[PDB]
Amino acid sequence: AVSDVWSLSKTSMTFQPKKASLQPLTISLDELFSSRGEFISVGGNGRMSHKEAILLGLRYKKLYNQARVKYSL
Amino acid sequence: AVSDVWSLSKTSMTFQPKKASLQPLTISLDELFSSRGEFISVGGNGRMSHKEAILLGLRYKKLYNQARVKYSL
Amino acid sequence: SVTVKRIIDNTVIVPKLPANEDPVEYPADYFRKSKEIPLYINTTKSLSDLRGYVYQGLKSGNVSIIHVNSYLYGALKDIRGKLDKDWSSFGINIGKAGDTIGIFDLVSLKALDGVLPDGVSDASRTSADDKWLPLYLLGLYRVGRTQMPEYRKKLMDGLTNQCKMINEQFEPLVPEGRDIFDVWGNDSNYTKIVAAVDMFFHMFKKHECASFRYGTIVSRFKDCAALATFGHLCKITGMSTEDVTTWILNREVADEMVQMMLPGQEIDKADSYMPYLIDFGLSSKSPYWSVKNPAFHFWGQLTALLLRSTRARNARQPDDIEYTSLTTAGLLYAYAVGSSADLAQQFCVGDNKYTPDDSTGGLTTNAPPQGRDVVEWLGWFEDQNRKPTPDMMQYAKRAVMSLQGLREKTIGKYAKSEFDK
Repeated sequence: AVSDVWSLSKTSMTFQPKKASLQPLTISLDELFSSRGEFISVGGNGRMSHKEAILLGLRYKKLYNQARVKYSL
Repeated sequence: AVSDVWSLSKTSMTFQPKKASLQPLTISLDELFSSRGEFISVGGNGRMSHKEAILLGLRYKKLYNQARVKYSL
Repeated sequence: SVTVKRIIDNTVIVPKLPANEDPVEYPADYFRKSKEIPLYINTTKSLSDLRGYVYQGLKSGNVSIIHVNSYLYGALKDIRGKLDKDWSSFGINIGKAGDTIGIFDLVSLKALDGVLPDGVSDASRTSADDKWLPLYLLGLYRVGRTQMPEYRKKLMDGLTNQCKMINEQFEPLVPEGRDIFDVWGNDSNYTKIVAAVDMFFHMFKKHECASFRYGTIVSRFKDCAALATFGHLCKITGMSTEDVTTWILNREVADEMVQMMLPGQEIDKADSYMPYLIDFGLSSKSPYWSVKNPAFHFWGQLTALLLRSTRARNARQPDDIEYTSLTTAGLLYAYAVGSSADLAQQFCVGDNKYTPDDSTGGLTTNAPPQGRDVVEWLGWFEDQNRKPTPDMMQYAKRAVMSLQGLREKTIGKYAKSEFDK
């Protein structure tokens, strides 16, 4: 898919929980973004890394800082 | 993409922050323009530099002077 | 100067307005032509004989002015306080450590009238002085400045503090009850008495005669409401004196703050003459009056109002100031304070939150600045064609729309008329 980083939409990252008895957060690029207009307005392009686009990807439900202290992010 | 400046709509710029602890502002051309109706209305011409098209392109998000003193823009 | 000409026939016009001098008078200037505070109290013509003069003069109206001064003098001049630390103000030192000092240490002079035409005296008077009777006279300066329905609210407790000693006694009447106290504020010696008393017990608070400050405390900073406005604005915003001043966006307010903060006035000094600069006759024109700081009064008070002030509602709306510009500046400052709360963890048990790197991202920057930095907000305002946004308008509308029972020519009446329509 276009752009270069959009081809990573199907594959997901798994984030380790910071708390002992808690289920790891498994997130992908397709879950965090709509189609194309949402991606090409926030700062997401194609030159970015997979992590850089995931860390920017926390915007759709507004959940960066909440997942920052709950997980090993 | 038309015109001559719409070719650089995928690559992004990085601006160095002025404050000691701050994330650098990453900006691309298509992040500040819809298609062509927004680009022609503001003042976007075919003949433009990549910096001048970004700087003068800061209107869609309404942040030219705010990014001028927070970053080395 | 600027030259103005008429276009139609190329003639010169010189726009002229009537001179308006009338400059403010600082407390430090008094001590460059004088080294003492003159208190013209007539020599105490029989101590116990004065207690009958005013006892009836206050009972049935029309009391002697000079007789009140001497009665308070011949009773309070025996109160002595042990000077713990050294004392100095504006040049003249009134003592040092270990020394004993009295209330009337300001320099006492003797009047030349003696006794004003026989005021109705009274025979039946026991030891009521020093107990409750002199305390009642000092507290009549407080009631002599309030004409609103609050004079029967402060004189309420005035006939409760005098009952603490021996008896419950009431002197002034109902109709012409207030028509005899407003005279006292014009007598400069009386204002010098109540101020010196209040200043004395401000040093010696642990003394049992401190209770006298019930009717003398309203003097402290009487003519300094501009400094009160500054203090109030700092408390309501939660920001420091320096940070608040960097939010001044109008030239006239800037002028007034520079005027207010002139160095060497003992503004922040502990135990000084400054708070009582009119009562001690150190000034006839207070640099700390609201009336001399109308722009700062309006701007400071409107901002406070928009930040949910209980006091600013009924504050006077000044005349002859640029309302429209001060409103925009006030709206922007309040909107900035209101949008960005303090909000940070203060205590923790095991874990705590931080975010000193994570500011935005992100490009979701279609939003106002993060903190309360005036520079970021001026840049953001510049992005809005220097025009208040629907959001700010709404914010201010919410702030005023509930207000009720607003009086003519107040900041409350102004704000509502402006934002709620």
